[PDB]
Amino acid sequence: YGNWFNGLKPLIQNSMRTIMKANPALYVLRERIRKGLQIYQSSVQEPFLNSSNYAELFNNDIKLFVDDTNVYRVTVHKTFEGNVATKAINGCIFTLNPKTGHLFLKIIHTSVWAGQKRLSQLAKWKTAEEVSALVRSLPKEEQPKQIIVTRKAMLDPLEVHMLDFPNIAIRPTELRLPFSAAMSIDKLSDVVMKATEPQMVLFNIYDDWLDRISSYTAFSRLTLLLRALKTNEESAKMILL
Amino acid sequence: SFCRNCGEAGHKEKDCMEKPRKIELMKLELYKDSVGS
Amino acid sequence: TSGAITFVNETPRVIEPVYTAQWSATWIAMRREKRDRTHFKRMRFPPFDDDEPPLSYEQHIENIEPLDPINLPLDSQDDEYVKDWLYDSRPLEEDSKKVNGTSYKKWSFDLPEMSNLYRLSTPLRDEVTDKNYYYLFDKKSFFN
Amino acid sequence: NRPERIQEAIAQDKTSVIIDPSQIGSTEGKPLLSMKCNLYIHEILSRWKASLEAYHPELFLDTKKALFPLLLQLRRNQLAPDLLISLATVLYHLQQPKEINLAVQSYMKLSIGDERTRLWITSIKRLITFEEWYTSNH
Ligand SMILES: [Zn+2]
Repeated sequence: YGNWFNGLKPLIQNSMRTIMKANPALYVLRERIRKGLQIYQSSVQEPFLNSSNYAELFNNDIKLFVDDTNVYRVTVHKTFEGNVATKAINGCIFTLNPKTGHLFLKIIHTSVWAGQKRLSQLAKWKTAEEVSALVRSLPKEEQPKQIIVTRKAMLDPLEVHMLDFPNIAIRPTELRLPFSAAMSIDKLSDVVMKATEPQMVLFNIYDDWLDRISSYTAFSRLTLLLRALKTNEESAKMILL
Repeated sequence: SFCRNCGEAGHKEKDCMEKPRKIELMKLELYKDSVGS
Repeated sequence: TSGAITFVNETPRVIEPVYTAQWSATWIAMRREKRDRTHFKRMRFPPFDDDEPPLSYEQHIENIEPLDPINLPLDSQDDEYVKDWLYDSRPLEEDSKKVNGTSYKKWSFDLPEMSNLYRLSTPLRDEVTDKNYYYLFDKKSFFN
Repeated sequence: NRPERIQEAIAQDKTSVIIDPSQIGSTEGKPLLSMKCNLYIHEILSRWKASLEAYHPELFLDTKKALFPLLLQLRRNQLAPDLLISLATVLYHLQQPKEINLAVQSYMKLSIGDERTRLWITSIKRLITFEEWYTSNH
């Protein structure tokens, strides 16, 4: 209630709608009220991804991977007083369709953090906000039936942001897939490094291999390369190049 | 019945508030289909 | 003289037909104000914060001129016998023939004054002159 | 009189879709960009009609319905500048063979940075995917 000028009232409407839907402190309140009241909501829990069932990734249900590991990043230096300290650097969200090789790479710029406290929480919530906006940009036939998150800490923030989409399961995995090593890919590293503002850059990470090999084979190749890059980056690059 | 103190109807003397006193739809549709959204 | 306690050492004596007329004027004024005032802003309670001491009267309060009280506007003609004095703290307390003296214990009015006070008292005065009204609704029937 | 006006309108519509970078960058290009984008989207939808049973036929009808208000808003030059310029650069990328990847990246600029707006925007994404499917098949 109060004195509106032109354009303010629609903005505050949209602002309050999203804030009430998905603010993290109001989520803590709701979860505590649920725990104190001992109320639980029924659902059909989708199974985990593992090495016994991951062949299912390449059937006709559209799927997307999500990795948050590179959303918050830092570099380290030693201060004048003898202490050691961090400084934030540009980051990203890795979102990959494993059948087609389409990578959606949302760049998370250093201006997003605004010097705030408790940034490692804010990163997980920002990740869910960008993933759910990305899903909303796609038409119904191209929206996935399942989304797989590499780190379980994403499951609550993403489920909250995805309540708009009742048909879409969010899945955990037993495989510690190496997708954090995407920032060891030279071109992606450069693209994230040079950015002066938030933007999303789109690629195919399978580089037309699908003309001569299957999606299963292409995923195996991608995971093998990224595993080596995570294992020993210098040696892996020095094999590839 | 009216309030004799002020002349207004309804309320009594004791209940008075005054003090006591002594069609471009068709153009764009015809490229494709029938009218009607 | 130690400052331990202060008693108010006086009795609020009032003249009953005057007190009834004063409160009736107050009643009419408050009714009119509730009607006319578009938004009546009520006070908040407690009026002062728990951690703030009570105000020094001489520093903060004594120098401020008070605001207007609730006084109903009386007619210069049709209230002439009471307009000069109705809102005093002790009405007629200096008028040696209307009141016994400044001890304020006995009063004696004329017919024009008593008529004016009766006329002002219309909200808060009784108007049941008929003694048969209280048939089986009186003290002794309640006792029975 | 209205059918005759329709006749001269379709007579103008057949004469081309190729967009120019300088006209994207120009305020005076508002009518030209609007009309050219309208015609190019009509050409995409026509080639979907030519290939209807091969590629998601149940969705083409709803796509035509959803793209109705965009095409009307273009036809009356009523798009806001940011929407028109972002759509024009999306369609500019879409006209080249190799630049399909950048068209969908520019669609992200369009769509991310009401209900009717959301419908026609996601329908533009549908057009992009039809273009990708066809060009990969041809
Ligand atoms: Zn009245």
